[PDB]
Amino acid sequence: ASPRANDAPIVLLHGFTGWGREEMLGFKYWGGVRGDIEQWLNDNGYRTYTLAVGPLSSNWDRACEAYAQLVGGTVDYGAAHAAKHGHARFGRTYPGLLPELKRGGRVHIIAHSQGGQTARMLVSLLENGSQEEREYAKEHNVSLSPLFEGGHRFVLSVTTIATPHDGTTLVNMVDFTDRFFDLQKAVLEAAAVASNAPYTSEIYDFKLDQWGLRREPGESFDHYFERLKRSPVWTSTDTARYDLSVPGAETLNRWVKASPNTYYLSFSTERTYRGALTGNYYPELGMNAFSAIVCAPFLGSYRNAALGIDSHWLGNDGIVNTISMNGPKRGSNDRIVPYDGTLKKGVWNDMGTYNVDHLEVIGVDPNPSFNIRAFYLRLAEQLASLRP
Ligand SMILES: [Ca+2]
Ligand SMILES: [Zn+2]
Repeated sequence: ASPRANDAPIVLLHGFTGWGREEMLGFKYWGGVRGDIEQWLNDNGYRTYTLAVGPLSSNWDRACEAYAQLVGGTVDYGAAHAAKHGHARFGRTYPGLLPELKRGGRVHIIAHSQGGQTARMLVSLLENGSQEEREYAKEHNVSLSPLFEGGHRFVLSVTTIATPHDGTTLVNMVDFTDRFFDLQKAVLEAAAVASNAPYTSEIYDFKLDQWGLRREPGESFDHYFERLKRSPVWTSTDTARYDLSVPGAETLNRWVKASPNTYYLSFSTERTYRGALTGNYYPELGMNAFSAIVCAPFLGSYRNAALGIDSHWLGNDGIVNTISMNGPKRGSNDRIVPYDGTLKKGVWNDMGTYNVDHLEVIGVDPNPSFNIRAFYLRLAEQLASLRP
């Protein structure tokens, strides 16, 4: 007897990896080899859509891209921001998935991994806009996107799954630059295997129009990734790379605060066991191969006393430190409350820690012990019970 109190639609938002439903030959980021999560939700009475923003781009850019995809229009990164980092101010044009948001409509956002930071930033911007963009618009007499005006609050809830709210120490790996792109390649091969196709036939658009970056005809991904490593999308502070780091996440937390008008839910993940003598953390059986061999070992043993990255930071889901996921803590004043049966707004409702890794939670990597269908159907039911 679920007391559904709202019929607000749901939009899915990926992390530093992710593509649209028309990409990767149909292999879904949200569902992977387990199925199509969006389809399951729609079939069960929950109108759901999928967003696709720049995977390697800054959370700010993604938020601007997300805004346009929701209400329609040309992406506007902000005159001040664009002049500050040296990339185009305008991007792609979208028809808009939910134009009714500009007229009283509300929406639920479910985000995975880095997508959780993006969702939080979208809310902050919608509610307060941006002074820097406002003040700059005056001085130079240029148009201003409504996103930076503030005063728009059509987001009802934000749910984050395995989000590095306080960053991830993976960024500190000595060869992180090459390892990060090997991860991108690992996902391409996983999709390619699932579809019985050569990974060279995959379609994966990184949406780097603002930087003038695009894979050239005939150019392989391997060659494209090499160009990316030396580009602003990897060497500037306006990148996912920077926002993923512990200090970048903290900088993010200083201004991106929880709105008192929206419900925040967070899900933590873990797939490692503790070593009795060493005290370090190791990958459990079943963790996707790339993480188990390349990432988890480092995540489960890297410490940094100067920054308080201690033994409580070693548990992880193969990509992000478990302690970073339940809510913003570093440089933040947001309140985190353990789920006690009732969801509260303006605070982070810690929904618990689940025994699944970073990719198993979205279905890209198998795990028969994880009833992924029930997990998401139960989440949708909870979001549908929230009163506006
Ligand atoms: Ca697995
Ligand atoms: Zn930017």
